[PDB]
Amino acid sequence: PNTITEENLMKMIADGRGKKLVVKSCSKGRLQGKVKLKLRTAKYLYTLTVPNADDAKSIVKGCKDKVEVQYVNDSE
Amino acid sequence: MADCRVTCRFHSTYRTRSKIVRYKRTPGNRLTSLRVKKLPNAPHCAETGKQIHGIPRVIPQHLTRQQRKVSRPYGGKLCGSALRAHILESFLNEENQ
Amino acid sequence: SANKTLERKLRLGKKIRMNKNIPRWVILKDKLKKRWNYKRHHWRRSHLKL
Amino acid sequence: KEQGNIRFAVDCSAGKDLELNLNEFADYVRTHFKINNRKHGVAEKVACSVEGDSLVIQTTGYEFAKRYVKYLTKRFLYQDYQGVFRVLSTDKETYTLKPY
Amino acid sequence: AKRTKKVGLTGKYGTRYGRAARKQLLKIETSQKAKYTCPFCAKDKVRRTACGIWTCRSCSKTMAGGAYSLHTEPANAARATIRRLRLAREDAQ
RNA sequence: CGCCCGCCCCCCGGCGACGCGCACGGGGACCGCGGCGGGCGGCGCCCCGGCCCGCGAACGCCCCGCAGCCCCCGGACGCCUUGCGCGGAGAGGGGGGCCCGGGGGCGGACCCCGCGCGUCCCCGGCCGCCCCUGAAAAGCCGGGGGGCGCCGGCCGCGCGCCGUACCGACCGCAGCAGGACUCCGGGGUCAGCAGCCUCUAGCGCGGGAGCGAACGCGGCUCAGGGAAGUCGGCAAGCCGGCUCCGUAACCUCGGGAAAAGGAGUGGCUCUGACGGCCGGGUCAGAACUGGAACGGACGCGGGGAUCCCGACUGUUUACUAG
RNA sequence: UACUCCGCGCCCCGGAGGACUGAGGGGGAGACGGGUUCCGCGGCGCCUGCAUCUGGCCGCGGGUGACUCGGGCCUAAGCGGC
Ligand SMILES: [K+]
Ligand SMILES: [Mg+2]
Ligand SMILES: [Mg+2]
Ligand SMILES: [Mg+2]
Ligand SMILES: [Mg+2]
Ligand SMILES: [Mg+2]
Ligand SMILES: [Mg+2]
Ligand SMILES: [Mg+2]
Ligand SMILES: [Mg+2]
Ligand SMILES: [Mg+2]
Ligand SMILES: [Mg+2]
Ligand SMILES: [Mg+2]
Ligand SMILES: [Mg+2]
Ligand SMILES: [Mg+2]
Ligand SMILES: [Mg+2]
Ligand SMILES: [Mg+2]
Ligand SMILES: [Mg+2]
Ligand SMILES: [Mg+2]
Ligand code: NA
Ligand code: NA
Repeated sequence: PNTITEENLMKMIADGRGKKLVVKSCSKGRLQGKVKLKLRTAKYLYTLTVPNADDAKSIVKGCKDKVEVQYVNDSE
Repeated sequence: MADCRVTCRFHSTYRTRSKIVRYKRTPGNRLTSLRVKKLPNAPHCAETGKQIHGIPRVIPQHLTRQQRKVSRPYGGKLCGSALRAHILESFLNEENQ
Repeated sequence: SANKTLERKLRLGKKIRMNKNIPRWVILKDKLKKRWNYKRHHWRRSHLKL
Repeated sequence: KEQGNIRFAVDCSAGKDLELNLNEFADYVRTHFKINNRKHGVAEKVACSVEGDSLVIQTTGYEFAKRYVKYLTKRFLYQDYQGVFRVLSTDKETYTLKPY
Repeated sequence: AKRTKKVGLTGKYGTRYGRAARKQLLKIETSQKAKYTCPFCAKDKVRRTACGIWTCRSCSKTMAGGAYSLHTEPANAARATIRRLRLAREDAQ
């Protein structure tokens, strides 16, 4: 597992290297109402935490239908 | 818990220098054993027995080619001080000889 | 022990499969007088040496 | 910093059918509260008042932990109503009373 | 000599071996624990490593010497004799 | 010295790869104390004084990492350890590089908060010791010379054979008070891993009842005397922890020596001393007070004056001789 | 060092009480040796030096999964071949 930057996220999605994308909404503690993007790659699992929930919609909408997407949004 | 005693992780229980462990707490609130591997020595000088700078203490097979080299004519075989003596000695000898 | 060769393991395997009684239909088919197999062994009493 | 402004309540509404009146409870708390193992100086910073549904303890500039409120409630119930009830957290300030 | 009158370093033996052995050991051990001047750099940093092996803690040069002491008198006599016999030959070739 | 990764041959090297020790320092785990949150017990009187729970791996990337070793400027009675040790073959100072079985942050994974003595394991730099110097090879890598030439990135596939239950259930003719290698090791009292009580875990083992003779086996007490007993002080008894006082003849000058021999020691309430920009225990002194009592169980030298033999530590007739 | 009451029986199981081993363990696991003693169901003809409804006993069925743990490779003291 390793951390990834925003610019080389949708790039990886551009080269068709991601196998799946998961969106999870964190709303407790130091993870204050932020979301984590976890992309499954052949070698590693890459995760990015956009600083605000709004940024998640844009990027995910920027790769919609390019990689299969999940949602979690645990509220417990 | 009131008991923290563990059991051996190896094939046998004889404690040799290649059978050392340390203890750590796991996410399931359990105490586990992890091997302590031997640390190899880094390459040492030929003329002197001192250690050569710039190379880590890992087996060479797990290093990239750049990580096991030094950028000098005899790099990795002798130190900078030992190289000067050979250069000075060869020049001064071949000038008189 | 728990660290054996396959050769020893195969000879002990045959000993276990052979520790059986005489079947009931065999006793009456052959009209047997002695109905016990005296080649059986018990682990607590025997020395297999295998 | 002991800024106080702390709130604590005990939802006794669940024992409404039985005969536990909140005024005697409030007097017990007032009479047997302790600060620094000393019973003086308590009216200065500790106030407990009967409300509609629970006794409410409001403090100014003073601090203490919910455990103490649980301890006092159990001592009162030991005076009368022993064997029945229980004192269970329900939020970050309040408690409750439910039968065994 | 604030702690003992005469035993010195042989005080580690208690009363266990006799006077002659202890005197001889006093001499030999005092000699073998000492620091010697290095013939290559004139510093007192030579110490014994094994029976006849002496090492300098400054320059790191190893020498073959005597047991218990760096130099022996027979060796000095022999070196002087060799040096003398070497010059006489080189004058007449 | 860094950063982005060429192979084959001859030669030169390295890693694998190594003793013991009293101390000193660092990391981890364990342990304890305080705070906050959740749960429980008992309650004649007290009780914010009791108990339980509060978790974070391998691996990837970035920072930090003492001591050690090295580079630049320049040109010295200084630097520094518990101990040492180092310097014109270049110290101190200022500025840098390398290694460090480790730590922090972010990921793995929507992490209650602080503090401290000790214990065990591992590592580090030193110092000490030897008529004792504390394995080898497969395998892997580097350098020099020569000859050759994509060598890395992404994506896919693959990884054969054998062991694997359980046990002191093993050997002693037995389900025999014998013998049988190793690993993990909490709390209190304490110098202590000793003795005594205990949390966790495990568990009531060739059967029971009555009675309370002799005698036996294992224990306890005993007036006055104190070895008169006996081949023979055999057996039992005396002493014993810690602190202070005081210690002879003789001697291979190292010892003898805990010589011999005296005095104190509980509880409670106080006083002083020793660090750091709260912590910690230890040492010393005083008043009061208990049947003239305090190492209150436990644990734990009886001593002295001489003669013979062997210098001493060591070894020996497994099953009658140490 | 040691059992008792009730279900139910001094010995099995359950609840309650009272004790013990006492972290060099009557604890938790391996090496060697043993070889199925392991697990479930049933049983008391033998054995369990008293009893037994218990059992390492008797009958019937089951149970041991590896690219990463060990062996297979290396060499030691040695042994063999030439
Ligand atoms: K297994
Ligand atoms: Mg390097
Ligand atoms: Mg197993
Ligand atoms: Mg036999
Ligand atoms: Mg036995
Ligand atoms: Mg007499
Ligand atoms: Mg007589
Ligand atoms: Mg006696
Ligand atoms: Mg003798
Ligand atoms: Mg002796
Ligand atoms: Mg004998
Ligand atoms: Mg004898
Ligand atoms: Mg006990
Ligand atoms: Mg097992
Ligand atoms: Mg069974
Ligand atoms: Mg059977
Ligand atoms: Mg392996
Ligand atoms: Mg294998
Ligand atoms: Na003990
Ligand atoms: Na019980």
